[PDB]
Amino acid sequence: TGAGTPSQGKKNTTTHTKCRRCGEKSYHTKKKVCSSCGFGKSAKRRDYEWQSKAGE
Amino acid sequence: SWDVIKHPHVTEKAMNDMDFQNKLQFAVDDRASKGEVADAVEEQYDVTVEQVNTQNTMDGEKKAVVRLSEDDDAQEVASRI
Amino acid sequence: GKKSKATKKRLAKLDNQNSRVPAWVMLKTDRRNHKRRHWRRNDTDE
Amino acid sequence: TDLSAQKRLAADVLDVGKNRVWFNPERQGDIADAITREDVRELVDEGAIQAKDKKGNSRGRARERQKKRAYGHQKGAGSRKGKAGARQNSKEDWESRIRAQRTKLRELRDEGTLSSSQYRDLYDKAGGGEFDSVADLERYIDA
Amino acid sequence: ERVVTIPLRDARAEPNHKRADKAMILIREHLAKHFSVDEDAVRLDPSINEAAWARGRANTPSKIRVRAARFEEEGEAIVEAE
RNA sequence: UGUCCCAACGUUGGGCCCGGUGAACUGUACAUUCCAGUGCGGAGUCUGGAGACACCCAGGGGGAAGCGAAGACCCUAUGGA
RNA sequence: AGGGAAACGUGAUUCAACCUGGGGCCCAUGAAAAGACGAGCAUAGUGUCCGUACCGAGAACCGACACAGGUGUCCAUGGCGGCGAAAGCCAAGGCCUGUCGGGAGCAACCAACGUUAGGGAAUUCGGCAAGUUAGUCCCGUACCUUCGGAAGAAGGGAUGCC
RNA sequence: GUCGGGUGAGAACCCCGACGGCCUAAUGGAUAAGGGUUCCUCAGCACUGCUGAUCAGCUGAGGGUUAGCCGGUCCUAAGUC
RNA sequence: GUGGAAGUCUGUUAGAGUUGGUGUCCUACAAUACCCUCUCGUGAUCUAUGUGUAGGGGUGAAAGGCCCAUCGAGUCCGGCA
RNA sequence: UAUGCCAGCUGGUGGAUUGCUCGGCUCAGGCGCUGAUGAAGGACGUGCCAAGCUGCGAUAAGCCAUGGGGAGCC
Ligand SMILES: [Cl-]
Ligand SMILES: [Cl-]
Ligand SMILES: [Mg+2]
Ligand SMILES: [Mg+2]
Ligand SMILES: [Mg+2]
Ligand SMILES: [Mg+2]
Ligand SMILES: [Mg+2]
Ligand SMILES: [Mg+2]
Ligand SMILES: [Mg+2]
Ligand SMILES: [Mg+2]
Ligand SMILES: [Mg+2]
Ligand SMILES: [Mg+2]
Ligand SMILES: [Mg+2]
Ligand SMILES: [Mg+2]
Ligand SMILES: [Mg+2]
Ligand code: NA
Ligand code: NA
Ligand code: NA
Ligand code: NA
Ligand code: NA
Ligand code: NA
Ligand code: NA
Ligand code: NA
Ligand code: NA
Ligand code: NA
Ligand code: NA
Ligand SMILES: [Sr+2]
Ligand SMILES: [Sr+2]
Ligand SMILES: [Sr+2]
Ligand SMILES: [Sr+2]
Ligand SMILES: [Sr+2]
Ligand SMILES: [Sr+2]
Ligand SMILES: [Sr+2]
Ligand SMILES: [Sr+2]
Ligand SMILES: [Sr+2]
Ligand SMILES: [Sr+2]
Ligand SMILES: [Sr+2]
Ligand SMILES: [Sr+2]
Ligand SMILES: [Sr+2]
Ligand SMILES: [Sr+2]
Ligand SMILES: [Sr+2]
Ligand SMILES: [Sr+2]
Ligand SMILES: [Sr+2]
Ligand SMILES: [Sr+2]
Ligand SMILES: [Sr+2]
Ligand SMILES: [Sr+2]
Ligand SMILES: [Sr+2]
Ligand SMILES: [Sr+2]
Ligand SMILES: [Sr+2]
Ligand SMILES: [Sr+2]
Ligand SMILES: [Sr+2]
Ligand SMILES: [Sr+2]
Ligand SMILES: [Sr+2]
Ligand SMILES: [Sr+2]
Ligand SMILES: [Sr+2]
Repeated sequence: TGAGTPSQGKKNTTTHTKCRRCGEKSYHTKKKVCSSCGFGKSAKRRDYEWQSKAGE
Repeated sequence: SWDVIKHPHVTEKAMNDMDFQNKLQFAVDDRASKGEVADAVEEQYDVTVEQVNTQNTMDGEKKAVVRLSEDDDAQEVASRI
Repeated sequence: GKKSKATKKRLAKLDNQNSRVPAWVMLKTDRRNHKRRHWRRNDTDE
Repeated sequence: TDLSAQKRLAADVLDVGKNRVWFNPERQGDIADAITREDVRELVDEGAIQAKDKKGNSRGRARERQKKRAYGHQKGAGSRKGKAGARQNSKEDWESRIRAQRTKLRELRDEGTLSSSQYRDLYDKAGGGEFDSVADLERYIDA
Repeated sequence: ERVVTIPLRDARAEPNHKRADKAMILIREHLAKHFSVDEDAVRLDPSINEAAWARGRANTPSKIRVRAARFEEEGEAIVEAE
């Protein structure tokens, strides 16, 4: 069984969903953690300086 | 403060329920319960509500099918608005 | 699947948005729903 | 005219598969105006819409074969496909036989014909596979 | 109006599983020619259809007696079995 | 026992002609070539001859050191893992 | 009551479901909790909230596609057949959308495939490819063996219909 | 698939009948996930559809999902916070 | 004779797999497909859903295999021009 | 003279060029905290007809008062 097309058919699991806090479809319904805003992980909002060029 | 009755839901299927089963249909606030719909309807058109069925529609609203008692005539009620 | 009340509200909103720009808006602006979606060609969120 | 919706209502009102409903070729116009199920029932009573009969496979040729075989024919080596034990379950056969031999021995005993002592001796022999059949058992009892 | 016998031996040129079809064509071409009319004007009565398809799509009769009538302003033909 | 001697005939789908639909690869330029030679020694394009009226259809692929991929081999780099 | 145009059966066999027992196995031991029973009867009232369409696939899902791929469950008792949930044929039911057609006895060439005289592996690295054999019953069965097996060894015969 | 016919400005492929076929653990019936209105009706054919199209999963406009006793909801499992 | 054991045999039962054709395909139906042949099919079996293990770390009946078409060290953005 | 070569003409295709600027970019000065009295952000609503943006919040492109403003406005 190939890793390509044939294995794409088994994908019918729901993981990332609309997030209650930020509105993005990044709330992982299995981990109960938003990969976009950190909801479920931290009270503070997920943020990182590498999300932009260093001197900006 | 949100009100219970939004407006009469008027469609072919609604008219039938009104002519054949003495039922009135309304678009109502989706936070309303069957009981709150019965009470609201009785106090707006002065009638007796026997049963209320509900459905959260694909229009984001709640539809209620209110059956009046045999003393009240759906057709006549609906016709005065 | 099984939709929750909220999911259903969001789906309904998406259905509503998925409509034509009223004809009068054309005249008034003297001459496109850029968000027109198709159930098959597109994929909604959640 | 396009009558496929009417075909679906008809199959439901006549309670049959759509493939079995028949629409009179000369009434496409009237059937075409049929909107409601009542419009369909109406046309049905008029005979404009009818349900074609369903088929059942004839079992005649089968029955004749069933008779030859019940009579012992058409079962020569050339007609067998399954292994012997598959044509007759051996354990099943033994159950049939041994039960028949025990019912026999039990009747002879209540009927006083066998002392519980001769009965015991024959019972243990049957259970030990001494007799091929009932007749074989009787032949043995007759010394 | 007259009775004619159509030879369908040329259906053998078409693949075996579709001879019935080719036959129905040969019939129309034969009548069109012998009755001096356009093929589009030749009308084949279902009786002829059922005759050619009798043994399925692969087994056509080698010939077929056909009764055909000719008439009208534009010129047409109407045919059926016998 | 058609693997072979040694191939034949037949079947179905294509192929071919017609209606409709309708891409891609590839393209420095010129280009009807062939035989020799020459040239960075492996030329349709240079030299000498030979041949060569234009266009189109079908074909199997000799050549364009054919197209596809900045050689996985080899070496080199005060390269990487 | 309902349903059927009508009749609106009666017995039997084999018996999925479901019920209840007996036996055997483990250097393997085959969940838990809420709840229920234990603990009667009448009448009345209450029983809110969320889901409910449709597809479920050679066009509704994932694979950029109306993709020959991938994708769980139950229908496992429809008829003949036969050991069979096998093949083949046929019902109930579904379909002509594994969706471009028209024409040429329709050439070469290619993909699948049928039939080939005599020779019979000479072909090839190699029997690759194809073929040969075949189901069931009876007879019969070597070396070797860890005594289980080898074994369907091999070899021989039979096979329908009435 | 074929012969007739229906509708339409227009019909090989939209519909009716007949004849001829295909599917039998599936090409039938009910569904899980997932999709999200694709479901039904009317009116359409510029777009989408391996050709055409009067058809449609396409376009326009409306409509459609009703529960004490079917799921959720309650319990706890590996395990998570 | 009974009994009915077996990482037991035959078997396109369901289901799992893939020896050969170095067949078809190779701008594909498909960025791993199609057909025939072949292997397993009561168990160290197959399978659905849930759940756990995370990047010099997992997982591995060990092939440097697998960890979302990529693995002798994933992916994303940043260091970074 | 067909197939055809080079250049131009008329008409297309295409959107270069020239002109234009509701947007950018950089500099300078000023100013500078918000939130449990629930912020920032998001969701879903809200219009006669209303999909998008903007506004607003079941009092929903808006309600009240004071001053400005003015014969138009939505
Ligand atoms: Cl027992
Ligand atoms: Cl449910
Ligand atoms: Mg409900
Ligand atoms: Mg709509
Ligand atoms: Mg036994
Ligand atoms: Mg045929
Ligand atoms: Mg290089
Ligand atoms: Mg090397
Ligand atoms: Mg190094
Ligand atoms: Mg298709
Ligand atoms: Mg020969
Ligand atoms: Mg040799
Ligand atoms: Mg071989
Ligand atoms: Mg229509
Ligand atoms: Mg699992
Ligand atoms: Na409303
Ligand atoms: Na979608
Ligand atoms: Na051959
Ligand atoms: Na060549
Ligand atoms: Na059977
Ligand atoms: Na078609
Ligand atoms: Na024994
Ligand atoms: Na294989
Ligand atoms: Na790493
Ligand atoms: Na400031
Ligand atoms: Na708007
Ligand atoms: Sr494997
Ligand atoms: Sr596959
Ligand atoms: Sr899955
Ligand atoms: Sr946490
Ligand atoms: Sr941060
Ligand atoms: Sr609606
Ligand atoms: Sr898709
Ligand atoms: Sr020259
Ligand atoms: Sr060629
Ligand atoms: Sr029994
Ligand atoms: Sr349903
Ligand atoms: Sr289904
Ligand atoms: Sr499939
Ligand atoms: Sr049938
Ligand atoms: Sr089509
Ligand atoms: Sr022959
Ligand atoms: Sr040899
Ligand atoms: Sr040799
Ligand atoms: Sr033999
Ligand atoms: Sr047109
Ligand atoms: Sr439809
Ligand atoms: Sr086994
Ligand atoms: Sr190989
Ligand atoms: Sr082969
Ligand atoms: Sr390949
Ligand atoms: Sr096996
Ligand atoms: Sr078994
Ligand atoms: Sr990978
Ligand atoms: Sr960088």
